[PDB]
Amino acid sequence: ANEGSKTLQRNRKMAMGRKKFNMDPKKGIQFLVENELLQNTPEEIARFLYKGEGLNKTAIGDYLGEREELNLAVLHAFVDLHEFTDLNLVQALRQFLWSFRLPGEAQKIDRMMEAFAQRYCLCNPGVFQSTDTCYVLSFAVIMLNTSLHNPNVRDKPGLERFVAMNRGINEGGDLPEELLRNLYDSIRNEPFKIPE
Repeated sequence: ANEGSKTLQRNRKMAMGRKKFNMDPKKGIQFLVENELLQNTPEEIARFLYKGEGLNKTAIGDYLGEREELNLAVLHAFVDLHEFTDLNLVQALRQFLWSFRLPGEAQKIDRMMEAFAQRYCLCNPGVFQSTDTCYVLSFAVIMLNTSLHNPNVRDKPGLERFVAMNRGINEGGDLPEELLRNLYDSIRNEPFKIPE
């Protein structure tokens, strides 16, 4: 009756909500929330982003990286959706970066990678003694990926160099070379793939 008719309109409005989001994230979410298609909670918005169905990955990245209190709360709920226990850093990063595309702005990326590092360290408490180590190492992996796989960059970091640039970041000590090698191999053999 009404329910069937209601479900139809809801589904189409949902689709519209998705198109609106892809144009302007905050507007999409507001349309969805106001039409009771989505609860306006950090957890439920994050789940929506995590599922990602019909969502432009650049848009998701844009939303998650905003300064606003809710966007920050969504970002933390979003990374909390990820279970990184016993994944190595590259595997964890790979999964995290599949669900969005990084925003251009430095401040936005910062908040996103900081949320990632906190979650990874929480999921793997023995591994790092600080989120700083995780953060910096995550960007070393991202740079190595880019360094390796961008034509413009003309001398590839070899394993020896990679190990070298990361000295001292493990609370004044180094990372186990074996860890650095695993990361290096992981990235060389399966490079990060831009999200589709």
